[PDB]
Amino acid sequence: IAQGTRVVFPASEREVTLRVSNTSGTPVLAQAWIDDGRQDVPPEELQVPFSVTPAVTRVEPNGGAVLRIAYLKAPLPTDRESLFWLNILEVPPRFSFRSRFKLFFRPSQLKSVDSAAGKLQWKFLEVVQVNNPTPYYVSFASVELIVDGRVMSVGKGMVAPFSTKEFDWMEAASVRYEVINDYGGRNTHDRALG
Repeated sequence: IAQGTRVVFPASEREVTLRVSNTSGTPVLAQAWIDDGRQDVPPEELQVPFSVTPAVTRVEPNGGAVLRIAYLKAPLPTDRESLFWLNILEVPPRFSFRSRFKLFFRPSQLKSVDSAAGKLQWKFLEVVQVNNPTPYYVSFASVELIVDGRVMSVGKGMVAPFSTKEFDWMEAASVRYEVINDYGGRNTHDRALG
């Protein structure tokens, strides 16, 4: 269901499409909606500047539907990505299953996402910290401390533009981390700890 692991929404566009596949042998209804990180309130009341058409869709057995995401020109930061969430709920019966994808609104002048993961700087607090001095979210599939080949896994996550993230778990450590690109692929980086 969806391929698709994230949506990049470039400021120059009025809309972007997305495929959702029904891999099973029965029709399912797919409901789609966007929120701004709050999942605990009726979506309409958040007035996020995105709509998803159609909001509810039948998806054929071994088939796929196309969802359409449209931006309503609204004041969002101009110097950094904004983060929204696409939800897809399968009401497939009938119980039902719910998916949640990152949506990155990306201002036009931001052309260097591919360089971002490599400008992160790292340091110990005990407990380690990454500083993201860039305009882009950086999503980690894995972060690891390494000492003479010994791997100590500290978790995955995401660091927001112009922010710091802390990872918790000595010594001559290096950090190795993998990040998810715009297309769901992964790239890796090693760095020393400050």
